Amino acid sequence: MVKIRLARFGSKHNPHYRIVVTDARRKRDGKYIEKIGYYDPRKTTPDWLKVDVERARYWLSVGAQPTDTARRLLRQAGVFRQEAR
Amino acid sequence: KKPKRNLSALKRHRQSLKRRLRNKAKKSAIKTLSKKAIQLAQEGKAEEALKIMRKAESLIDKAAKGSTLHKNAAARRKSRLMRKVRQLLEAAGAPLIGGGLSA
Amino acid sequence: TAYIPGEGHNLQEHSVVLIRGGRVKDLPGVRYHIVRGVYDAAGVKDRKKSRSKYGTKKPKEA
Amino acid sequence: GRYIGPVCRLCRREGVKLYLKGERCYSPKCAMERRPYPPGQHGQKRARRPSDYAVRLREKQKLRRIYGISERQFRNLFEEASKKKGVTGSVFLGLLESRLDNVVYRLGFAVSRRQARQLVRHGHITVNGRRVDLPSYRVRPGDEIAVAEKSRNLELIRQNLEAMKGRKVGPWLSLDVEGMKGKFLRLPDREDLALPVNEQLVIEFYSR
Amino acid sequence: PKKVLTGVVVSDKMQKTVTVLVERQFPHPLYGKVIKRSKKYLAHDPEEKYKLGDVVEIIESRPISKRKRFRVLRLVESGRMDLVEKYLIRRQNYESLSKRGGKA
RNA sequence: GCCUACGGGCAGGCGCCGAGGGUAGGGCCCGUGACUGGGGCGAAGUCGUAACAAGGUAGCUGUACCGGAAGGUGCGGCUGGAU
RNA sequence: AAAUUGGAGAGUUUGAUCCUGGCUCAGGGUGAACGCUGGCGGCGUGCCUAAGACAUGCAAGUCGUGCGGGCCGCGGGGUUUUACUCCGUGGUCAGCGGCGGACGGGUGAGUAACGCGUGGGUGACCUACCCGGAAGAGGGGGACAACCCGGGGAAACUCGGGCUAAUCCCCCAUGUGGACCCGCCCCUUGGGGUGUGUCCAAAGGGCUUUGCCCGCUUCCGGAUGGGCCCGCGUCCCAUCAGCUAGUUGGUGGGGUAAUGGCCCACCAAGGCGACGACGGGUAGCCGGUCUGAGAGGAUGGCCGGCCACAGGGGCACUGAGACACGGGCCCCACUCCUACGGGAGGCAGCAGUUAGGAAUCUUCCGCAAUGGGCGCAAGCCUGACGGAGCGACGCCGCUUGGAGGAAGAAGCCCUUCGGGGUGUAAACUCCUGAACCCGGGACGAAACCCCCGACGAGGGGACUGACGGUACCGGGGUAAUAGCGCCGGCCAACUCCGUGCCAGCAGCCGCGGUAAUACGGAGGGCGCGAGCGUUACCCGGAUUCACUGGGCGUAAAGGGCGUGUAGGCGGCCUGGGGCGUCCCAUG
Ligand SMILES: [Mg+2]
Ligand SMILES: [Mg+2]
Ligand SMILES: [Mg+2]
Ligand SMILES: [Mg+2]
Ligand SMILES: [Mg+2]
Ligand SMILES: [Mg+2]
Ligand SMILES: [Mg+2]
Ligand SMILES: [Mg+2]
Ligand SMILES: [Mg+2]
Ligand SMILES: [Mg+2]
Ligand SMILES: [Mg+2]
Ligand SMILES: [Mg+2]
Ligand SMILES: [Mg+2]
Ligand SMILES: [Mg+2]
Ligand SMILES: [Mg+2]
Ligand SMILES: [Mg+2]
Ligand SMILES: [Mg+2]
Ligand SMILES: [Mg+2]
Ligand SMILES: [Mg+2]
Ligand SMILES: [Mg+2]
Ligand SMILES: [Mg+2]
Ligand SMILES: [Mg+2]
Ligand SMILES: [Mg+2]
Ligand SMILES: [Mg+2]
Ligand SMILES: [Mg+2]
Ligand SMILES: [Mg+2]
Ligand SMILES: [Mg+2]
Ligand SMILES: [Mg+2]
Ligand SMILES: [Mg+2]
Ligand SMILES: [Mg+2]
Ligand SMILES: [Mg+2]
Ligand SMILES: [Mg+2]
Ligand SMILES: [Mg+2]
Ligand SMILES: [Mg+2]
Ligand SMILES: [Mg+2]
Ligand SMILES: [Mg+2]
Ligand SMILES: [Mg+2]
Ligand SMILES: [Mg+2]
Ligand SMILES: [Mg+2]
Ligand SMILES: [Mg+2]
Ligand SMILES: [Mg+2]
Ligand SMILES: [Mg+2]
Ligand SMILES: [Mg+2]
Ligand SMILES: [Mg+2]
Ligand SMILES: [Mg+2]
Ligand SMILES: [Mg+2]
Ligand SMILES: [Mg+2]
Ligand SMILES: [Mg+2]
Ligand SMILES: [Mg+2]
Ligand SMILES: [Mg+2]
Ligand SMILES: [Mg+2]
Ligand SMILES: [Mg+2]
Ligand SMILES: [Mg+2]
Ligand SMILES: [Mg+2]
Ligand SMILES: [Mg+2]
Ligand SMILES: [Mg+2]
Ligand SMILES: [Mg+2]
Ligand SMILES: [Mg+2]
Ligand SMILES: [Mg+2]
Ligand SMILES: [Mg+2]
Ligand SMILES: [Mg+2]
Ligand SMILES: [Mg+2]
Ligand SMILES: [Mg+2]
Ligand SMILES: [Mg+2]
Ligand SMILES: [Mg+2]
Ligand SMILES: [Mg+2]
Ligand SMILES: [Mg+2]
Ligand SMILES: [Mg+2]
Ligand SMILES: [Mg+2]
Ligand SMILES: [Mg+2]
Ligand SMILES: [Mg+2]
Ligand SMILES: [Mg+2]
Ligand SMILES: [Mg+2]
Ligand SMILES: [Mg+2]
Ligand SMILES: [Mg+2]
Ligand SMILES: [Mg+2]
Ligand SMILES: [Mg+2]
Ligand SMILES: [Mg+2]
Ligand SMILES: [Mg+2]
Ligand SMILES: [Mg+2]
Ligand SMILES: [Mg+2]
Ligand SMILES: [Mg+2]
Ligand SMILES: [Mg+2]
Ligand SMILES: [Mg+2]
Ligand SMILES: [Mg+2]
Ligand SMILES: [Zn+2]
Repeated sequence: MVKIRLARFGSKHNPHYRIVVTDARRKRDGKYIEKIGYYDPRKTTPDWLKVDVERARYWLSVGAQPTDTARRLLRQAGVFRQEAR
Repeated sequence: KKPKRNLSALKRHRQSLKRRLRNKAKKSAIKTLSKKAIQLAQEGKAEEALKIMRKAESLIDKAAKGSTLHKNAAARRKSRLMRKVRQLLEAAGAPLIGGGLSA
Repeated sequence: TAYIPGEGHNLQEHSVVLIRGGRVKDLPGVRYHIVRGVYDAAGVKDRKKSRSKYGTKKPKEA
Repeated sequence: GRYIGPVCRLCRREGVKLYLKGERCYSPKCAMERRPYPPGQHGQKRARRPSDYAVRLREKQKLRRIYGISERQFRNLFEEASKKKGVTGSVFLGLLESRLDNVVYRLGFAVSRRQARQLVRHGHITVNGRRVDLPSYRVRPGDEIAVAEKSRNLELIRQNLEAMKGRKVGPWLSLDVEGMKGKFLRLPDREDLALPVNEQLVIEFYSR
Repeated sequence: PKKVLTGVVVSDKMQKTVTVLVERQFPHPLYGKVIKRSKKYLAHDPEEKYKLGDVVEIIESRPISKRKRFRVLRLVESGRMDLVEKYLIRRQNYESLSKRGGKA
């Protein structure tokens, strides 16, 4: 099953993650289907999370179950939020 | 002097043998019974050959719904058997039963 | 066959030694040198100059 | 490490004044003032004509020695300077001059470049309000280079800023004597630096 | 796009099949001259329709036999024996070139 | 022989393919090696003095024969042969 | 692969000279090793050899919300000799069953191949779990473990009998729908539709029980992951020139998810090769990396992509997926147990042992993070992974002080005995304050969950750190490691002494036979600096394989001469085609 998860790309003691779509089974840092924004757990910058909503929305729309930390990060950039009445 | 144990691997083997047998049985039932079919068509026995061909057809489709065959693999043999029968009641006379065959 | 460099050595009929590249023009059919200060090849004694090339350690009180 | 050892001596091998020392490099003591020949047994004897290598080499050394600096840090900058859009000869000096150790000295906080490196390394320097102690940190334009609030009271800090009473600071820089701050305004164009180096010879030495 | 090549028939002697000789020109990867390399394709002729000397188009196809992976596509130009000759004489000369021996 | 709803299934038995082995007979590649060919060398001696001067019989060359060897001669060829 | 951003040579054949030409050096690089030396940190990185052998420990499990039961107990009941027996429950064990075990991890043996790269094909195909859409889950019966009973074996294990539960197995029905034969319509390789005949489904569990949650069934599409096929590219030897008989094609049949000599039977005599078949050698391939002005050469650990193997060789079984590293069956070689009938085992997973070798690490910490498996969840598992450790193995950063200080102490060295050198160097004066001491002290971690709200959005709440008492901050605070090569020319750096063709140096030319700037020591100098040298290897220099960019009268080099095959190449005008070629757009 396709997942939306994190791929570490930092250094040692410098974790820098990358939100990605990929087949369940690939190496944590392997060939990924599509990148959908980065995430920096230490917040060394005013912009330690970007997402590109509309893509992620697409991928969820064909059931790319995302990991737990990923759902959280997605939620935070409001991939899930609706509106009004 | 102790062959370290892997309980859930062996368990898998345990089951594989079970399945293997179940699978053989269904498969073989088809073999001899499809043979019954094609045989009795070369003796021009349409009331009987089609009687069988249908029991063959069913037994075939059943091992498809399980894991003995694939939906195609079954389908494959239904096409073998059925056609191989019609083209044997050319060599003789009219399909009595109607059976599993269309005109 | 291997050149033994250095003003005087201590090699013998069963010395275990180490050898490197480096021909000697004057001695033909000699395309290897013996490394000094490894296995059974002492460094040169008394050598005070190009010491690392002869396995001699740096002497005190000099 | 960096070079520690006798200096008025390189002053002499390069045959020009490097100002590696400080208060006396200006006095009648630099031995250039007393023995303008190179060090050693043979510096008295008339020279042989230099090979091209010789002149290329020495002009490199003269420049490098002026600035403190290891050859590995030096070559790595010349390398960086060639990768730059610019006239590398100039781009180089601009890069050199961008060193904190140097910026501090040019600012007039330290008597000399050597004394400057300590002032940095022992933590006496602010960069943009924070502490910096790598003499290799690169100052960019817009940077403010202050004395630590702590180290404000040193004899040499105060004694040196009182020479600023009558010096004026480089044209790409601004000093706030009273406030003990300096600002780095832009990179020094070649014409600002007036070193006794033929930068081009340096370049040539490296293209071998 | 299923690949499509153009070439000539050099062989009848196969059951439902023709040998097609396809030329390709291209500049040499180092010396940049244009060089004329060639290849033989085995093409499914379900009707014997294509005779030798025919130039034909040939198209990438669901596998037929071990070597047959192309179907004969259409006729380009028929009767063209000069080419076939060049194939055969190139071949004939091979029986020279040996080392077991020759004659007078 | 076992199970059965009597349709058939299971054990078991045979057969092809088959890893591998057996006999014979070839071909190939490395390890060691009795006995051997010259060869290049490398210290300055033996016996010659062929070549370099027309080198004291112009030189070289293919092919022969002689000679342990250097060379000699025969038959041609060449000038890269001196007055 | 967006300023034409980029290109150095020297020594050596001669008495001298010009050319030819080989040799050699300076540069850059390394998964390095060896010598002398070695203070600190950050990030990388560390068996290149025997794909040799491997002790021990761990490396893939999980679900009690699919199902029954053994053992050890706890409660709480009913009751015929006070033994039985009903209910709930803790702990533990495995079994039946579902899912994972085909991912993740290692290695580079094999392979010169559709293996890889690159672009395409699939009307010749499959795809568990996830997503959307449509439809349904109605009856009936059945077997094997666990368990109890009994027999063989030294062991490993093993056969027999009897009981039984399920989301396990099996038959009947409804069939939205699908599968198969046959016919028609469109389409065109086996694609879509349609009509009669046949044939095919299903399972239950939980609770906040008159409806929610998890799961079940057939089918249509998405999504993702794979099979197969084709064009083009893919090292050396022609002192390997012919190779092939399942070989090449056909027809039919088997097998598969599917094409195909992939397999089998019968028929035909084909298939490939000098554009290098076949044979021998070597090698995993690439994104990249090293070098280079480029072109090119060289290389493919570490990261990522594909492949291949799991002690050698076969083979299939389960299944969506394997012909499966820690699954199965057989043969061989090896090691161990053995009662000599037989059995056990597979680190090229992490760490480590051992051999081999010039040489390559800790039997460490942690599941806090990311990722993966199983589960409603809590959680369980995870040597994937996150970290620490050891090694200057590499790069980068930091230190061993800073300022003042003599016409210039001593000692050592040279001296023409006047003096010169180390050398502001030292001493000595002030200043700073690595180390270290005390105090504070992280980010990485907020979700899963629980509550409100609807189970959604959204809001509130709690738990959780291996690194690590680390980084970092504040205060205090000591002058506090320097070594290695080199100094005849290339090539930065010169004197004395010893030695006497000796000892020795030596990359190359060469040096040394009593005045050695070349051996050895010393003073002095040059070059780098926690590093410096050496060896090995790649590229460079080497327009010295010359595409860019070379040659052949005498330097190495024109076939002894012709004939002519394949091939290469080819006049002037006009017109068509548009293959090469060129331009644009797009992938
Ligand atoms: Mg750390
Ligand atoms: Mg995969
Ligand atoms: Mg055999
Ligand atoms: Mg003579
Ligand atoms: Mg003569
Ligand atoms: Mg004579
Ligand atoms: Mg005679
Ligand atoms: Mg004659
Ligand atoms: Mg000569
Ligand atoms: Mg000479
Ligand atoms: Mg260069
Ligand atoms: Mg090097
Ligand atoms: Mg040591
Ligand atoms: Mg090993
Ligand atoms: Mg290895
Ligand atoms: Mg073990
Ligand atoms: Mg469940
Ligand atoms: Mg209980
Ligand atoms: Mg259990
Ligand atoms: Mg793997
Ligand atoms: Mg081969
Ligand atoms: Mg492809
Ligand atoms: Mg499954
Ligand atoms: Mg299933
Ligand atoms: Mg669904
Ligand atoms: Mg529904
Ligand atoms: Mg029984
Ligand atoms: Mg079922
Ligand atoms: Mg149809
Ligand atoms: Mg039914
Ligand atoms: Mg039931
Ligand atoms: Mg045949
Ligand atoms: Mg066929
Ligand atoms: Mg190999
Ligand atoms: Mg070049
Ligand atoms: Mg390149
Ligand atoms: Mg390669
Ligand atoms: Mg890897
Ligand atoms: Mg790799
Ligand atoms: Mg092994
Ligand atoms: Mg195997
Ligand atoms: Mg496995
Ligand atoms: Mg495999
Ligand atoms: Mg293993
Ligand atoms: Mg290991
Ligand atoms: Mg050893
Ligand atoms: Mg997790
Ligand atoms: Mg790790
Ligand atoms: Mg370190
Ligand atoms: Mg070392
Ligand atoms: Mg450093
Ligand atoms: Mg004196
Ligand atoms: Mg000082
Ligand atoms: Mg103090
Ligand atoms: Mg925290
Ligand atoms: Mg936080
Ligand atoms: Mg919250
Ligand atoms: Mg948790
Ligand atoms: Mg609620
Ligand atoms: Mg503390
Ligand atoms: Mg402090
Ligand atoms: Mg203080
Ligand atoms: Mg000190
Ligand atoms: Mg040099
Ligand atoms: Mg010099
Ligand atoms: Mg020396
Ligand atoms: Mg020398
Ligand atoms: Mg000397
Ligand atoms: Mg000295
Ligand atoms: Mg010195
Ligand atoms: Mg070249
Ligand atoms: Mg050319
Ligand atoms: Mg030439
Ligand atoms: Mg000649
Ligand atoms: Mg010649
Ligand atoms: Mg001629
Ligand atoms: Mg000739
Ligand atoms: Mg011609
Ligand atoms: Mg032409
Ligand atoms: Mg023309
Ligand atoms: Mg024309
Ligand atoms: Mg025209
Ligand atoms: Mg056109
Ligand atoms: Mg065109
Ligand atoms: Mg073109
Ligand atoms: Zn000075």
